[PDB]
Amino acid sequence: AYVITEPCIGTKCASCVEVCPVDCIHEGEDQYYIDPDVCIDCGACEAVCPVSAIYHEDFVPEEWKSYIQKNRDFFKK
Ligand code: SF4
Ligand code: SF4
Repeated sequence: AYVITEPCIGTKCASCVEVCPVDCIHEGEDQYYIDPDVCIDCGACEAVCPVSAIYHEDFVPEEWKSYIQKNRDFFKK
């Protein structure tokens, strides 16, 4: 499962939408948030993101693992 981080935050980007097999990218407001728990781990959204920042949750540095929790949380409750 891959998740967004910091470099994605470019005021309502929307490239990662529609292409995802199960469209598990969501607006909080600022960006499109991937649900790691719905993401079936696939080489689309990251390749589409013109920054290369949608990394595996474990790959995302601890500082930014906060986002993995947020991305989890958003849709869990
Ligand atoms: S394409 Fe990248 S920058 Fe844009 S919303 Fe998605 S993850 Fe963030
Ligand atoms: S990695 Fe694939 S399944 Fe996962 S959020 Fe991205 S496009 Fe959707």
